[PDB]
Amino acid sequence: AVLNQPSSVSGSLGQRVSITCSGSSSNVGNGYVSWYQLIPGSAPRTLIYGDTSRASGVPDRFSGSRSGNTATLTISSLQAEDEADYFCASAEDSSSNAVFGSGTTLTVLGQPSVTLFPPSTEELNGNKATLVCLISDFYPGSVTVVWKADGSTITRNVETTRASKQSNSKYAASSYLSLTSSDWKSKGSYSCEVTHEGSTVTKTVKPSECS
Amino acid sequence: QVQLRESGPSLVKPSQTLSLTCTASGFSLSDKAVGWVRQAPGKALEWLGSIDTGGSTGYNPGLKSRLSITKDNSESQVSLSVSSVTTEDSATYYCTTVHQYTHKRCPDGYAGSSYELYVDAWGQGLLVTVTTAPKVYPLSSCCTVTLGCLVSSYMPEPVTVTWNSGALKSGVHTFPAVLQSSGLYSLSSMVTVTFTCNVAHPASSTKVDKAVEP
Repeated sequence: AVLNQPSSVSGSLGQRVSITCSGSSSNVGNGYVSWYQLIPGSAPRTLIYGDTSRASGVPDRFSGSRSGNTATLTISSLQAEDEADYFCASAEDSSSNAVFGSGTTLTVLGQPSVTLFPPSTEELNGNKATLVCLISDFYPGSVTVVWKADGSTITRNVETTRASKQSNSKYAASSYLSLTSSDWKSKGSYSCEVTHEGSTVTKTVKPSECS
Repeated sequence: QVQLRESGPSLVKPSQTLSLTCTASGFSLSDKAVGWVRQAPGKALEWLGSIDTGGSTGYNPGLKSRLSITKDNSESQVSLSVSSVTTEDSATYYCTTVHQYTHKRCPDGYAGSSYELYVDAWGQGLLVTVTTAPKVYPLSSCCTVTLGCLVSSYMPEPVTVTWNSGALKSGVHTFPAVLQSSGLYSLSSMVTVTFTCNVAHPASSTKVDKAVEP
């Protein structure tokens, strides 16, 4: 089946935190736990194998330990680099069968711009148009996308992506307004008002004054 | 060095067999064991199976019926077969090297068994999603510079985006797609400063080149 983990944990920057992984006397009880770090966009990297041994290129800040039926990965001196999903694992009943943990979501607490695009001229030839508003490098990842047309707010055809972890421990997203070339020239101005911790960064394009 | 190249179809249809191939460059298949691990979109890593050097096979008991794994030393490749797939088997599949060892455990004076397995090296993961070709549109700003390259309406995931045949590696931010109500994805790949962005889609096997100017 699967191993127990808190699924969600939080700690502060530079401090110490611990992720528990607990199971039975047939899996964790035998005691050959492994630990893995999965950052979005990257491949899972192996961290600790056999309870306490660190793997290739793994600094000793990531320390594996075990107490009976509950293994524990402990991260010393937290960094933004460390936000990821950590999975434990041990073998059960055979050397050829593994079980994994639910995996917890590491959050580093103490850490403290959008370009707007008009539709391509080629796209309007099929009488279709797509407003692309690409937001990047904001933290944390909670943004409120509101499209504005001549002071009024747009509700139809709003398509926004959830926040996604970038390489720089920063969250980026995309939001798409799928319109037609007819009502794209109807309004006089279009605005992409994204809000991030109370601040509103606004990018604006006007159909006539852009060609 | 040592890498594991996963190769196979990024789309399959229900009640048919998904097959994948892992190409091993940097080590021998009669030296290391190979294991398969998949992650479902929103789930944990799921064990699938492993084949050691001596050709012996071992799978996740729940999926032993539907699974089968073989390899060819000459091609330095390992294969995987998941039969009678359903809409939940769509997942990212990782090719890995595993170290297996059955440690024995007798009393403190001198049977017993304590089993060890862990992943050594991880593949990159190709996401089989269980066809639609994309449409490419260049993007430029209204009146540093910012240039765009909008990929429009494609299924299934994923698409790989480069700029000028991998020669432009600077200032590029490829974005996560959106799941439109139509079920067609749309992602963009911005670049910030003769700029052609190359878009590929493994399912439809399409490769287009669209230059972008302001």
